[PDB]
Amino acid sequence: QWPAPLANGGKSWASAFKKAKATVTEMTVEELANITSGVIGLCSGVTGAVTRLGIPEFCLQDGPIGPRGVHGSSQFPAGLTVAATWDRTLMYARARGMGQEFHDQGVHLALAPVTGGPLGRTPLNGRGWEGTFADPYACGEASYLSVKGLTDAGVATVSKHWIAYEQETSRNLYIDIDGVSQADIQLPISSNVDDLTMHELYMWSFAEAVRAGTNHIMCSYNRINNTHSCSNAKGLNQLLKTELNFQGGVVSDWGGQWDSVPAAENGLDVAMPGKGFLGALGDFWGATLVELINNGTVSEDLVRDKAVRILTGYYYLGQDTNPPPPFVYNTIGAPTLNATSGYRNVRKPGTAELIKEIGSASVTLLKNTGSLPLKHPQRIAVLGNDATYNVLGPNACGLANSACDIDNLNGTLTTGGGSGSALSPYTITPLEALQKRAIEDNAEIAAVVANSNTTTGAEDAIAALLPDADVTFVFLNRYSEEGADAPDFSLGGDGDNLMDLAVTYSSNVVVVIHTTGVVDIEKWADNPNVTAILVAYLPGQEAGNSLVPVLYGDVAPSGKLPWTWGKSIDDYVPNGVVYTDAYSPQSNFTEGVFIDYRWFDKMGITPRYEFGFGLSYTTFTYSNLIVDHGRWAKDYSSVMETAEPFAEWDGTNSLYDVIFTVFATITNTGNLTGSEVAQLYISIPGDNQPVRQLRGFDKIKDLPVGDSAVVTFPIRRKDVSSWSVVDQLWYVPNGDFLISVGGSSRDLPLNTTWTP
Amino acid sequence: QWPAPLANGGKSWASAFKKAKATVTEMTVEELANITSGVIGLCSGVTGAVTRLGIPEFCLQDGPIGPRGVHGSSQFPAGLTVAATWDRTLMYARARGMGQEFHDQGVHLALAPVTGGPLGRTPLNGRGWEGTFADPYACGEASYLSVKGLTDAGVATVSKHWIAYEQETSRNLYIDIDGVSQADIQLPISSNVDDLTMHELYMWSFAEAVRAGTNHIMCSYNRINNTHSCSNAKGLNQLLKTELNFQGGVVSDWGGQWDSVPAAENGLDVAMPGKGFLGALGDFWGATLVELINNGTVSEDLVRDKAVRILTGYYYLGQDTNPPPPFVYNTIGAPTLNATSGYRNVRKPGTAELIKEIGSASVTLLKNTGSLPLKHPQRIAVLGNDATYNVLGPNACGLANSACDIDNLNGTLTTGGGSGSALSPYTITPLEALQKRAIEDNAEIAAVVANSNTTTGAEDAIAALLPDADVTFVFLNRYSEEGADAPDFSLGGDGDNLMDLAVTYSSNVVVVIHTTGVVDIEKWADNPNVTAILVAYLPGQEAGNSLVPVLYGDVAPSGKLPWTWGKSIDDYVPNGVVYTDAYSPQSNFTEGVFIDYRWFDKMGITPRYEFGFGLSYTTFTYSNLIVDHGRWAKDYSSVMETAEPFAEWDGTNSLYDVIFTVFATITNTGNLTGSEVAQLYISIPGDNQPVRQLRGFDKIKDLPVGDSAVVTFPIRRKDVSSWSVVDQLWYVPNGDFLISVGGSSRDLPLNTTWTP
Ligand SMILES: CC(=O)O[C@@]12CO[C@@H]1C[C@H](O)[C@@]1(C)C(=O)[C@H](O)C3=C(C)[C@@H](OC(=O)[C@H](O)[C@@H](NC(=O)c4ccccc4)c4ccccc4)C[C@@](O)([C@@H](OC(=O)c4ccccc4)[C@H]21)C3(C)C
Ligand SMILES: CC(=O)O[C@@]12CO[C@@H]1C[C@H](O)[C@@]1(C)C(=O)[C@H](O)C3=C(C)[C@@H](OC(=O)[C@H](O)[C@@H](NC(=O)c4ccccc4)c4ccccc4)C[C@@](O)([C@@H](OC(=O)c4ccccc4)[C@H]21)C3(C)C
Ligand SMILES: *[C@@H]1O[C@H](CO)[C@@H](O[C@@H]2O[C@H](CO)[C@@H](O)[C@H](O)[C@H]2NC(C)=O)[C@H](O)[C@H]1NC(C)=O
Ligand SMILES: *[C@@H]1O[C@H](CO)[C@@H](O[C@@H]2O[C@H](CO)[C@@H](O)[C@H](O)[C@H]2NC(C)=O)[C@H](O)[C@H]1NC(C)=O
Ligand SMILES: *[C@@H]1O[C@H](CO)[C@@H](O[C@@H]2O[C@H](CO)[C@@H](O)[C@H](O)[C@H]2NC(C)=O)[C@H](O)[C@H]1NC(C)=O
Ligand SMILES: *[C@@H]1O[C@H](CO)[C@@H](O[C@@H]2O[C@H](CO)[C@@H](O)[C@H](O)[C@H]2NC(C)=O)[C@H](O)[C@H]1NC(C)=O
Ligand SMILES: *[C@@H]1O[C@H](CO)[C@@H](O[C@@H]2O[C@H](CO)[C@@H](O)[C@H](O)[C@H]2NC(C)=O)[C@H](O)[C@H]1NC(C)=O
Ligand SMILES: *[C@@H]1O[C@H](CO)[C@@H](O[C@@H]2O[C@H](CO)[C@@H](O)[C@H](O)[C@H]2NC(C)=O)[C@H](O)[C@H]1NC(C)=O
Ligand SMILES: CC(=O)N[C@H]1[C@H](O[C@@H]2[C@H](O)[C@@H](O)O[C@H](CO)[C@H]2O)O[C@H](CO)[C@@H](O)[C@@H]1O
Ligand SMILES: CC(=O)N[C@H]1[C@H](O[C@@H]2[C@H](O)[C@@H](O)O[C@H](CO)[C@H]2O)O[C@H](CO)[C@@H](O)[C@@H]1O
Ligand SMILES: CC(=O)N[C@@H]1[C@@H](O)[C@H](O)[C@@H](CO)O[C@H]1O
Ligand SMILES: CC(=O)N[C@@H]1[C@@H](O)[C@H](O)[C@@H](CO)O[C@H]1O
Ligand SMILES: *[C@@H]1O[C@H](CO)[C@@H](O)[C@H](O)[C@H]1NC(C)=O
Ligand SMILES: *[C@@H]1O[C@H](CO)[C@@H](O)[C@H](O)[C@H]1NC(C)=O
Ligand SMILES: *[C@@H]1O[C@H](CO)[C@@H](O)[C@H](O)[C@H]1NC(C)=O
Ligand SMILES: *[C@@H]1O[C@H](CO)[C@@H](O)[C@H](O)[C@H]1NC(C)=O
Ligand SMILES: OC[C@H]1O[C@@H](O)[C@H](O)[C@H]1O
Ligand SMILES: OC[C@H]1O[C@@H](O)[C@H](O)[C@H]1O
Repeated sequence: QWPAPLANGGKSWASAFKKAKATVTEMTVEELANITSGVIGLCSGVTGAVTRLGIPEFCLQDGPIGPRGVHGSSQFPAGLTVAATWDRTLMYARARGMGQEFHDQGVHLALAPVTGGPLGRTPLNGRGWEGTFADPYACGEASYLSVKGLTDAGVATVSKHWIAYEQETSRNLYIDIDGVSQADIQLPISSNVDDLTMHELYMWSFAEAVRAGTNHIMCSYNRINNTHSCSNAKGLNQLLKTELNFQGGVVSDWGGQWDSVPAAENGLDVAMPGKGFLGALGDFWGATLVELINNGTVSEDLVRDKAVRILTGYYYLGQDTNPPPPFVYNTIGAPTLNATSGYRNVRKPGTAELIKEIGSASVTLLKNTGSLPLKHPQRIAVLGNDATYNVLGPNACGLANSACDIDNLNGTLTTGGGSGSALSPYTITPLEALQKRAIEDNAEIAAVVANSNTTTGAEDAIAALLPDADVTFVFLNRYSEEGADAPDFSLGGDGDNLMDLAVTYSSNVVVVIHTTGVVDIEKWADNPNVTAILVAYLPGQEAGNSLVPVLYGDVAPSGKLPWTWGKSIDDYVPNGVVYTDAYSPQSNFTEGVFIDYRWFDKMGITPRYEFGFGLSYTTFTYSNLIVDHGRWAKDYSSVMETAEPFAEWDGTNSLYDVIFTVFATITNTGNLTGSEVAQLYISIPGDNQPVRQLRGFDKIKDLPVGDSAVVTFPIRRKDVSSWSVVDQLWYVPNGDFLISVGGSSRDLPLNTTWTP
Repeated sequence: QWPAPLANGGKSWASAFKKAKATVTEMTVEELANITSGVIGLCSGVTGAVTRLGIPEFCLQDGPIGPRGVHGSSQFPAGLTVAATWDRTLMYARARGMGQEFHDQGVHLALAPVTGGPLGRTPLNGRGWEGTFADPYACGEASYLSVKGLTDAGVATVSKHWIAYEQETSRNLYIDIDGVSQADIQLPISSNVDDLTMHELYMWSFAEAVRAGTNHIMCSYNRINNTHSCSNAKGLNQLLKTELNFQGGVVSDWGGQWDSVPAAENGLDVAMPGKGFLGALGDFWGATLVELINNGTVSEDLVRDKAVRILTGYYYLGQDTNPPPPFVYNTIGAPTLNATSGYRNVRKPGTAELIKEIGSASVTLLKNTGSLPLKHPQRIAVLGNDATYNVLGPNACGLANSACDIDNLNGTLTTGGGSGSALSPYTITPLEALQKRAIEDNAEIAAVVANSNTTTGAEDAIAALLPDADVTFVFLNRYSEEGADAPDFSLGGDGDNLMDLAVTYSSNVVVVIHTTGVVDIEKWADNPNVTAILVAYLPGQEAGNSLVPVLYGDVAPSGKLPWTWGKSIDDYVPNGVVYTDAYSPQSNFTEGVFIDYRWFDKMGITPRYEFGFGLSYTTFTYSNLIVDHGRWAKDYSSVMETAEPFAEWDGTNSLYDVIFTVFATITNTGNLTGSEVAQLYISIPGDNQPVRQLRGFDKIKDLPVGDSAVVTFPIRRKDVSSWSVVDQLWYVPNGDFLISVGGSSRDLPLNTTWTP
């Protein structure tokens, strides 16, 4: 039903396309199959060279916190962490700093960012932390800035994972290793997604990634409507390549490809990893593709378009004129690849400070009963291994932060597990930073950082230490990892046990959570002995020194939640992860657009902490909502353009034109300076529409006591539109639109109406 | 044979004595027995009050690194550590800083310093680390300065332990607890010590303590010639109170007293702890003493002299006019004493910097093959739990640093175990300090700090980490404790195992030893993969930041060994610790004056590292020895004077007159600034005399490249004398005296002769 549309180079890539087409028109069939399937090298993926035309191998490298598996680089905080800052400037700079290091390590294509897959359908998603917000609009924006950041350095982006990749359980990558094949055990989970939900929820952040100029897109492990994402014609040829007008390459996830011909015809451009990882994850193209073209079952022209889309990026970013230096690190690992590593340091001055600032900007205050900010306590207790180093070393858990023992004391959770992680040159531990500050105050400080259930004496130590303390810091964590979902919301390690002891022996307990996602603090959150609670997410290498200034009052906490914190897992969307032995496992997205806070608001469920909630050390009063109908503007900035049909289209016009801008005022109404993240939600009228939909945020910085600032919200056409499944286009529905503004999805003291 | 001589107040205490005598002449018998036996309180010992005469309870408090069992204080480095600096200025300042804190915590009498018991007869002595050098002269000097330091603050000193207390094994303190009495199992080890050895070896450092004005002296647990030290008339009434003319009090060690009448007549003044510690350690005086006086078996006058000697100190230090504040801490511990603690911070600005400076001045370089000082390594590995915190907290091992489990990862060994330890407000770990410095150099750094034998993965982690490192730091330790000797010289914990792995996977291994004494590094010391070796002893709270500047070259290492480092325990004095079940265990000091280096030199044994050995980062050339016969001076300074008979005595004259001064020159002959510790040894002629005897040291500070300085050695009469057992006096023997000067007991390039 959907033929494969040819690349034309779209907006910004027009000249790169032309050079790309020149080069591809010279290529033989043996060379087309080379560039378009992975070969063996030091990087996660490597396209074969076209050595006669002077085109080298492309290093395709993990991952969304920066080049994975290398020394000489920095461990940036995770997508989850930057989203929690709600600060567009840090979202950009994070990505640009990642890009610099990617480039300087010799990566042509970054396997990043994660731009909407997983988006957020389960809070138990094992790799959910790799993305940003559980919300199409906010994810959309963070995705735009992350892409832009990486491309503005020399690196091509492979935005991932397209699409509806919402559980790790039964993701079932193609693998055939030691005679058992995943095709023989179980098919990948089928995400069954209606057309409205696909357009309004899952496609939104990918459109943004496409607008920002992603050079490529990774197709996911899941099947969509019982068809593999990487050979889904409706997915890749229609929705991505026609409607979103995508001009770059689809890259398979590693084992994302299940067949040769359907993938060649339904939208895949690059077979990865091909000959790498021993060919264990399927090796469907290469010489098999040459043979398919020469015997005439696969169009040679079709395959030229694949090569065209791979080279467009190469030429647009100027990788011919300004090549990256050689990649020097064995990031695959022996015995799978025996090969020696060189060494390069790419840590630039500024980067460490940026990583810190992100941490200081993200850490989210969930509860404060008066214990914070700390003045100058004299006797300080610290509990939890999370407070200090991994007992085996910061990088002991290996190339993907996932090979340490089940019970190992891993230390401060600075990134999650999997392909999304990265090595660290050190960890500034929360204990080191608390101690530095205790020393300044001539105070004492003592940590119990062992396993409190299993190490002799730990329990008695904690009993002996806590009573005399002015403050007890308890550091908790929750490791999760690619390739599995969390079974429940319960804390990692000895966390529950720590918290029972802590509140048994101290009435001034301050809780800090390093985590990949929501966790169960129900037993203690309303204990008055727990005086304060903060989530620091995954702060990367600067964990301790980003946190302590916030604790001590040097800066007010300013982060707010990028997803919903429900009291129980039962309060979320049902069937968030499906567990079957069924050969063809199915996940029917019956919830529709209603994920995260949309689920909560539609069904009248009260979270513990809502989407976009965060405490400061001061308060903010909202006033003087203004809807400026006259403050509208054309769509100029975008690197690339989509072809999303929409009803109001004429010759010169766009779905991303700003049709009005909204203003409001905040006043710092408390007794301290703070920054505030203002949020704007629109209720679009219609049948089965969410109560509220986030369509703007804006972060006021360091607003002094009693001062005021205006907060500004440009609204796009798309931002007020619905998808018509009958007409197959975006339209702006007739009706009354509620527009609300405030500190969170549930603290919105200003509202007005807008009718089109 | 030896009657108890009456106090007269000697030199400096004459006016205190008079006030003391006034007060005691008013006292009833019930009051004399009160002041003179211990009662229940918050301090290690407490004398009863004389409330009618306005005399309060005296807090007697542990210990030789500063007030034990308190919060709000600093953990000073140990006696062993300060001795290794060989710097008289730091020996003084250490003690004065301790004294300040003692005073400010409300201690009247400090159970410190350790001034010659144990001196050094075994290298396995479990509490050997509490003293200073294994050498009478050097110990003597450190003892003088330590006493002086504490008394110049408001605190009375209880110098310990008198005398020949040279093993912990069978020390057998009197205890009777739950119906088993130590009197029923085994008598204390009998130190059997000839008269020459007692005078020339064991009494020397106590004479110095007495000269410096110790207010009191603790009598030891051991027996001497099968008589309890605390009821030994020859010991306390003759040698201490007559010959050394001691004017202050003998205090029993806790369980040091075994009887009522002999102790009252043979020289004991204070029964400790009396009613404290449940009376479990003997309670021989109190009401029993009142009953002994009133029935006329103990002279009332004798007991008045006891009270006189206790009050002299009280009045001399001005504890009436300027009382210490209240002692506020329960340092005994529940259930033995149920009582609540208050809080006081006495940490003065300067103290932390002094503690650091001592560390930086003591750490001793034993081997350096070119790896030190470090330039700017980029990849740094660290091994050993000693590198980081105690996993249970710095103070988890309790009031005497000795209650943690046998296998517990205690972290950096900053002090030893027992009554000599102290709490710590923090520990600046070697890892923290190495990391700070790595960060400055844009480098990476990773530690494996778990148990390398028992924790899953640790071995693989170390294999994966070490090969790529520029440098591997391995941190080793050896805990020892009061009440036991070390069984052998072998490293604590996983140390052996660490070192096998380290040299298996790295050829640039730098070893740092935190320890209470000599340890066995024989298997690795000549491995060329071990590029450098340093012993940091017990640095107290500032371990990491005192060490790292030395490693990185900011200051050249300047410490030298305060004892001998033999290749095997068999190379030391035989029968260093006697192990019997024999009811009356015996230790016959047949070696004589020949302990530590004297044993080694007399028998032609080559240590690995000799007494007074230490490497710098530069070299020193010695020249131009001068013996100035005309540079002599009277004995003015001493706070108190002894009555040691000596042959050359006339009316006005003294054993501590300087009879000549010796000079030499050092030149910094290498390529860096360094400090040098010059040593002077005299060979006194006679029958069975040591090859060499240390009689001077002098530390030149920060001598620039190619510059020179004179090093100066005043020699006392006593310094050239022998004890005549026939005549019972100190005499200067006729004969030829060799005088040698140089960098160590075995690197003495200058020598001359002196004849009297
Ligand atoms: C299954 C898989 O995802 O493999 C890859 C290799 O390319 C894939 C991309 C992936 O991002 C990458 C690089 C990762 O970074 C993952 O975080 C990652 C994994 C998720 C992990 O894969 C798993 O845990 C699989 O569930 C696990 N699967 C199975 O054991 C399995 C075998 C037969 C049938 C069905 C399943 C597996 C373990 C070890 C090797 C291969 C497969 C292997 C892997 O070593 C890593 O795997 C290898 O390095 C590797 C794979 C095959 C052969 C040789 C090496 C992994 C790490 C780094 C730990
Ligand atoms: C035996 C002894 O030295 O006791 C004292 C109490 O005053 C002594 C002075 C000593 O310096 C002091 C304070 C210490 O600081 C020691 O480091 C110290 C010890 C060496 C230790 O003593 C021992 O380990 C003994 O070998 C051990 N001895 C025996 O178990 C024993 C019993 C009967 C016959 C023969 C031997 C012991 C353990 C616990 C209580 C009493 C005795 C007890 C003690 O708790 C500490 O002991 C107590 O606090 C205590 C003693 C008796 C009753 C109640 C409390 C210890 C510490 C702090 C651990
Ligand atoms: C297909 O790709 C391979 C792998 O990139 C090319 O072989 C490499 O070519 C480079 C130069 O581009 C050589 O330095 C390497 O030695 C080659 N590697 C290996 C493993 O052989 C190969 O030339 C490409 N084929 C064609 C037809 O261009
Ligand atoms: C997956 O299945 C859904 C459900 O059938 C598809 O939804 C239909 O899409 C067409 C246009 O493609 C519309 O005219 C129908 O009315 C849609 N139905 C619903 C219920 O939404 C969806 O497009 C399929 N997606 C893929 C990727 O195959
Ligand atoms: C420390 O990290 C390791 C991985 O490096 C964690 O071990 C994995 O935990 C998951 C559960 O999320 C299991 O499904 C895996 O099988 C474990 N991996 C291995 C290799 O055993 C470990 O849970 C972390 N430590 C703590 C205390 O959470
Ligand atoms: C013997 O000493 C005891 C203990 O120090 C004296 O009793 C204490 O006296 C102080 C004042 O000096 C009181 O505040 C305490 O309440 C007393 N403590 C106890 C436990 O009773 C006692 O007075 C002294 N006896 C004589 C005769 O002076
Ligand atoms: C312990 O025993 C030794 C050995 O008998 C005593 O040494 C004698 O001391 C007297 C003077 O007190 C001399 O005249 C003897 O010649 C000494 N003999 C030796 C072999 O040195 C020693 O004084 C005794 N010490 C104590 C503390 O009792
Ligand atoms: C950590 O310190 C503890 C004491 O706080 C050490 O345990 C003692 O070790 C000695 C041997 O020197 C035994 O005789 C004692 O019985 C032990 N004490 C207890 C209470 O069990 C321990 O050895 C130290 N840890 C390491 C690794 O050396
Ligand atoms: C606007 C919209 O979402 N409409 C419905 C849609 O159902 C489609 C649609 O009515 C039309 O194209 O015909 C088919 C075939 O009978 C029908 O399935 O999508 C949802 C289903 O999830 C409907 O409930 C909507 O009302
Ligand atoms: C100077 C000296 O040490 N002399 C000897 C001493 O032995 C004594 C001494 O000879 C004299 O007082 O008489 C008694 C009794 O016969 C004798 O023991 O000490 C040592 C013993 O350790 C002798 O070997 C010395 O020669
Ligand atoms: C336009 C498109 O791509 N898809 C279909 C098309 O079959 C139909 O003719 C159109 C009416 O405009 O409605 C959509 O359901
Ligand atoms: C003086 C002294 O205290 N002790 C004795 C003494 O018995 C003897 O008369 C004297 C000769 O001067 O020799 C010592 O052995
Ligand atoms: C790497 O070397 C190991 C032996 O150490 C061997 O098992 C393996 O075959 C090698 N790997 C490859 C891909 O050849
Ligand atoms: C709070 O802590 C105190 C100890 O400070 C304890 O006695 C009390 O039971 C605790 N309260 C709760 C609700 O846990
Ligand atoms: C201290 O209290 C405990 C009970 O917790 C008791 O066993 C003991 O008798 C008390 N100690 C003293 C010396 O009275
Ligand atoms: C020194 O280390 C290397 C690894 O760098 C190892 O191969 C060699 O066996 C080691 N030598 C000794 C003497 O331990
Ligand atoms: O780059 C991350 C993705 O690419 C590969 O490494 C894996 O297939 C995914 O986890
Ligand atoms: O002060 C130390 C000494 O005093 C008491 O605490 C014990 O008897 C000895 O170890």
